[PDB]
Amino acid sequence: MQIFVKTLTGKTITLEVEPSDTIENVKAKIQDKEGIPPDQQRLIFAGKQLEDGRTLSDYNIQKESTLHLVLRLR
Amino acid sequence: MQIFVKTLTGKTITLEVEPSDTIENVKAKIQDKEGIPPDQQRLIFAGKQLEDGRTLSDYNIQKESTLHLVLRLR
Amino acid sequence: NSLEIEELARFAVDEHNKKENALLEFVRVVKAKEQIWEMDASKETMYYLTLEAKDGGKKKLYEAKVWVKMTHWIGAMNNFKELQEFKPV
Amino acid sequence: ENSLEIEELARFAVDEHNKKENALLEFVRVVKAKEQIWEMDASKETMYYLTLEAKDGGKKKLYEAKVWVKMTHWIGAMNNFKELQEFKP
Repeated sequence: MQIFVKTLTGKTITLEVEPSDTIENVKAKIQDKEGIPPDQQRLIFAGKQLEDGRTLSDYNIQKESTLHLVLRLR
Repeated sequence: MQIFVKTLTGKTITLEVEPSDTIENVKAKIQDKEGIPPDQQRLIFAGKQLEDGRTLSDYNIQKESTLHLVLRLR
Repeated sequence: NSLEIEELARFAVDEHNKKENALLEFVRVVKAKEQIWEMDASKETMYYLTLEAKDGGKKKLYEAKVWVKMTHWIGAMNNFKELQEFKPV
Repeated sequence: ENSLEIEELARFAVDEHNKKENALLEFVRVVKAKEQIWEMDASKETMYYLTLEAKDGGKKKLYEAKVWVKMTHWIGAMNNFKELQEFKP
């Protein structure tokens, strides 16, 4: 399926993923498409911080869902 | 000199640069330190979008000044 | 609400005036249309505001487009708004 | 930085704490406020340290919460990001 990842400003990218994919894999897609390192990506969904270990289905991230991305500069 | 780069959320890094240096070189420093490609970096100062061709002194970015960084997701 | 749209229109006028060193005097909001994106938490909004503003001193009609993204998660809230385009009728 | 904006930041802190720990705190009032502000030209970073009274079991108790609020505005847009940084008795 296709999901959205948006920043706080409303700039949007789209990644084709499967519910089996991991947040680490999503951040790898974001690195491949846009070039932002995964260690800088703090992903947000459903009023929760997303952990690199859990899957999209764990968070009930169905088709056409949108995640948010905040840069950390860690 | 030392300058600050913050995101819209308040995450902060510090870079050592010279007023002769260009915004392209600063964005390259951000790439080296934090890993964000310069093509994704939209740097803000004095309420202006910074052009990669001009220098820090052109925009009156004095020592210890603070810039803000917004992701572009090209 | 009409207050939040009034404030978004004053936002548009102020930011455009700062964008061109113009001095447009906000009068009122005549018509407002918006496109809204909703989700469990964030609410994305593109406002298509038709406002009245004074250019030389006499009222003129301008259409402003403001992008407003409110993102909040547990413990926090972000409110980003951005003037994306400003143009008269 | 005024008592209305502090009231709203305190209600933000109490509500977000309630959602973060599934607590049910009844906001009473803000007793003391301390703040740290950076006011760079066209930006305002603020860490609010508010000690407010709220009743957890029905009787008032005293909690200090610190909420981070960053107001970033540039020529075309403005961001208002706020984040509950700590809630503690």
